[PDB]
Amino acid sequence: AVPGDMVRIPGGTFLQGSPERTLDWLDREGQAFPRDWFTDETPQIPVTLPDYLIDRHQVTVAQFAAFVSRTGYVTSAERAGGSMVYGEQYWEIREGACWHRPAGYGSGIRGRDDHPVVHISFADAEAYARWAGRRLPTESEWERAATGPSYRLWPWGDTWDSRNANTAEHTAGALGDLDAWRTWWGAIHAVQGPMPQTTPVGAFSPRGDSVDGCADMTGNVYEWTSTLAHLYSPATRCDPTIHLVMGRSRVIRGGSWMNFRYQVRCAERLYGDPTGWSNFALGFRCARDVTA
Ligand SMILES: [Ca+2]
Ligand SMILES: [Cl-]
Ligand SMILES: [Cl-]
Ligand SMILES: [Mg+2]
Repeated sequence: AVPGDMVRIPGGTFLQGSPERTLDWLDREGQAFPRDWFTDETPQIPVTLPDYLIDRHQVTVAQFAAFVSRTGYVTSAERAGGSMVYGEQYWEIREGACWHRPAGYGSGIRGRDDHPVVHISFADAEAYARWAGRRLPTESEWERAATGPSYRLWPWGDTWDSRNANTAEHTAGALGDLDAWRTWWGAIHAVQGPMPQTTPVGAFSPRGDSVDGCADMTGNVYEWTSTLAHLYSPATRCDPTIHLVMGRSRVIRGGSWMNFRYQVRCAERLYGDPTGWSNFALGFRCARDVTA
């Protein structure tokens, strides 16, 4: 019935999105991003779902390599010659970056095959799920699995704990101030062959886990959903760059090792170009109906 590597999310009706008092609170917690960077989570909406299955972990390097080994699959990033990595200053195209060269030519997996696979395009993700006899999760399925049957900021509750997940809150906390974290980000990314900052799937289990058992629904890597970017209501108004991708980008969830706490909440929405774009911080996990 239920594959040992998935968990059953019980059917029910939940409130998708984030309430006004949460947005107010993001205003007040000295967050850079203005209010209209979070309004795409609003208004909350009643979403009804059946029981459904979702992977416990993100797809690992090792699992994707089995897919590639058996099928010969070639990823978008390999056909293009490159993929995106965040450099010293901004996002950059890195020649040779792909799932097995996560920092480009001169890098490799180096025994980190229990980490989530990255440089996965939307089509790379859909193809692996087909092969596995599964699919991507919808955004609704993803958020439900993350927040639980009632609303909460992070999968473990409403109180932040940098020890519960792979985010930049841990690393900045360890370096002592936000100055020292910027100075660090400099010194590592200055060529210096950037050490990967992903973590093995399930490394922060069980403390970081969601109520239903999903691991790493916070931080580590961004995750594709199958959902086409859409507003929760026709009157929602966000930053123009967000309307620009409405109706064409696919929703990306969960934040990444690079994010701080406000960009890795259960309800946070990101968006990605589904036509052969990928980056070194973006992977996925699968879902499935209870009955294929
Ligand atoms: Ca967002
Ligand atoms: Cl952030
Ligand atoms: Cl299915
Ligand atoms: Mg994530």
